Amino acid sequence: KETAAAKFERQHMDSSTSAASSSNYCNQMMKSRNLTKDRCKPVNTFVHESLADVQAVCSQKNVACKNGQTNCYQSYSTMSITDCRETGSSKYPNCAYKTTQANKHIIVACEGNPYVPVHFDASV
Repeated sequence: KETAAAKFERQHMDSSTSAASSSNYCNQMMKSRNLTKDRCKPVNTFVHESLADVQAVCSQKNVACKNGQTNCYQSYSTMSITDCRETGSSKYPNCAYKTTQANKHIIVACEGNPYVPVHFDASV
């Protein structure tokens, strides 16, 4: 089965664009990345940075995750991100999202060896 690390990349990485370029970015990306296959995932962030840079966060500022776990890390730098949030008109299988571009620090949880991000916690 797909690894947690691979799932992170699939759900959260978009190194191919520097930012969302239209209001349809989330609609298209949530679909292409298979995030609307079983149900509409309600919230999802895409990170417009190199994978290595995001992987590096695992060696940055240790912080408790939202749920209390202590394997979260906050980026020292802001990153370009796109927040995808389901809209009022979203109705499975026609999931609809509002696209929001921002530059924020990201908080991810890391695991493994190599120690890499496996979950997107928050943007701050």
